[PDB]
Amino acid sequence: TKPFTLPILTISELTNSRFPIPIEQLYTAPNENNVVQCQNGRCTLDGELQGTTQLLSSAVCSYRGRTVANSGDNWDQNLLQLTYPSGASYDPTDEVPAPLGTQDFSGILYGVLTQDNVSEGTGEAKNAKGVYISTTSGKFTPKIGSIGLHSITENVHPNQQSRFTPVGVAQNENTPFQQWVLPHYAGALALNTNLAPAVAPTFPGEELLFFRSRVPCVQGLRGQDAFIDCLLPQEWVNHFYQEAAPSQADVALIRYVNPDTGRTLFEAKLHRSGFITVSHTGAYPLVVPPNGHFRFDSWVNQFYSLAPM
Amino acid sequence: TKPFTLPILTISELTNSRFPIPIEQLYTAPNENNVVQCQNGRCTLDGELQGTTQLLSSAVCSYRGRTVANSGDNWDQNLLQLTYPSGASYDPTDEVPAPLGTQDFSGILYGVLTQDNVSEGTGEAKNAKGVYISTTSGKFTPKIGSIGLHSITENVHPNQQSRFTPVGVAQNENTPFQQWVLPHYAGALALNTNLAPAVAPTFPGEELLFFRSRVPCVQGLRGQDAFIDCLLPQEWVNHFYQEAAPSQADVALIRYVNPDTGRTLFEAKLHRSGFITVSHTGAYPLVVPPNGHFRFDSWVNQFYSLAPM
Ligand SMILES: CC(=O)N[C@@H]1[C@@H](O[C@@H]2O[C@H](CO)[C@H](O)[C@H](O)[C@H]2O)[C@H](O)[C@@H](CO)O[C@H]1O
Ligand SMILES: CC(=O)N[C@@H]1[C@@H](O[C@@H]2O[C@H](CO)[C@H](O)[C@H](O)[C@H]2O)[C@H](O)[C@@H](CO)O[C@H]1O
Repeated sequence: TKPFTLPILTISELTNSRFPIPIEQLYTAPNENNVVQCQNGRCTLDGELQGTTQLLSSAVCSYRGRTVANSGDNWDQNLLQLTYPSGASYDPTDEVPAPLGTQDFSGILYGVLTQDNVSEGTGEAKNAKGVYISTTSGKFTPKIGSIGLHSITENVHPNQQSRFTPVGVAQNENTPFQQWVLPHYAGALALNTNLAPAVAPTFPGEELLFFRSRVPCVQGLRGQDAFIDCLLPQEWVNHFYQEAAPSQADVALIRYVNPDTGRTLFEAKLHRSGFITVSHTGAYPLVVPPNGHFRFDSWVNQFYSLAPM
Repeated sequence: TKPFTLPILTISELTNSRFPIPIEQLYTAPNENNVVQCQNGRCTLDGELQGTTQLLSSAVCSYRGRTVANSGDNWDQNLLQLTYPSGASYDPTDEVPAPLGTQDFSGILYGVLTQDNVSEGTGEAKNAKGVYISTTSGKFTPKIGSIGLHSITENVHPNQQSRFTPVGVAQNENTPFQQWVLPHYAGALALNTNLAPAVAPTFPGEELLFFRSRVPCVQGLRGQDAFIDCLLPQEWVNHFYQEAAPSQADVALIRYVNPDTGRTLFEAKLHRSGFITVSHTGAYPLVVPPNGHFRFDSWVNQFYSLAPM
């Protein structure tokens, strides 16, 4: 029986699985009114990807395809007809919520669209177009292979093979950034399907543990932080995918250890469906040294009583 | 002895180690007049990182730090005083060519700077600043902790903590994109230090094998492709770092296999210093199916004669 293991990576060596930026801290908080059902960064401990999860951070919130002129519309001057990583048209009949890597938060995603290369004399960054991809637009239908592009800088050309590089999120007067409200992958008034399940603590006194990053915000949230919290960093997802070690129990007891002091700082429950719970009450950014990392201890059932963190 | 292994990943499941985009193809070519001495994606087979190589794709050609006003006189309206992943000031005395993740190509890197969040009414993408980072500028001195920022869109504010997200490259009338000319990390008229060694084929009939991507080009190279070629994908670098398996000979013989036909398509020599050679003459994008991957076969010496590819 292949042993289950975790990669040995400090917090600064981990990538957010919901946006291509490094993890900054571990963070716990109650679920109060949030449905915790993110679709990127979903993977069982025995290596089964779930939701819209794939292996490349460079594909998370990244899009590519052909631009289609959309005249008669205030917001999206063009659409993007999405293609697979190598030009193949996306099949909406796959049993997934949306193309793998699709943004799994509600609101505005900001990035740069690039298109056919232009001559040097055309101008500086003339093939770079700042665009908003808003999930509240009626044109946000990634499940059927089309999203709406709202150009901000540098008019976008139709009928050109284009790539979208994500930079951050945005919040304008009527579109709040809501990381735990899934977007309508199939368009307005349509409900989401084939979703990775929502997660929540089920043992008394426990809370979810998140890998937390601050995403750049190009509009709004003055004096505030745009947080993106994932259940698993990308490197854990990829490690479980590679190893495919069979799960021997409901929970993998993991201990957070400091390697040069040799002491365990706290412990947590890594559930077989791919998320972590800790014994704590309240919103709390975890105070841990920069060289610490989780270590797989043993297989326990879901009724294991953690030491309070 | 811990066995040496490669990760089981297809071409579309690999990331360029020199720019945060996926690998598109394998590509071999003679060195003719290029010095092949890239500094990102450099790692020995037993897990020794070299050059400017670190583990995160989100750190390659990404920068962060404090903006500094620069009036007088050239290209760069502001400088970026570089800081570590968590705000620590960069130490120029470290035995490395430049901060880890620093671009290792000559020319113009394009991306978006983000700064202190602004209110919603400030405007769309107002906290998004399109900038050129040119290595031919006298302000390109990342080895001493500072680079020059040429603003294209959205004036950059001084004295703000800022993050630069890379998007692509650019080529203007006098700054060609040269992926095999290392930039002057320490400024104009200064030579580079602490470099990972240059690589070249040393056996008759052999050429380097590259992992190739097309990087977005926001100015110039009309009708052309801005290729970035790396010696190792990021996933191999991180795998070797995790495993740290001892190298038993000068060369790891590796075979490219198709897993659903069972056939071996070609073989190659993976040298212990972390680069691949193949038996081929001429520039050639390798014609291989999308499901193929490299498999470690055996340890051989540097004089192993490969089957012609
Ligand atoms: C900031 C604001 O309130 N803008 C209003 C527009 O709202 C945008 O609508 C598009 C869809 O067309 C997206 O949903 C985007 O996220 C929204 O911010 C609205 O379309 C127009 C209607 O006249 O009014 C603007 O004020
Ligand atoms: C396109 C062009 O010819 N530009 C010239 C400027 O060259 C730039 O110089 C900066 C450093 O100052 C960078 O090296 C950049 O990559 C260059 O393109 C040059 O500075 C000015 C002199 O006035 O002339 C421009 O024509």
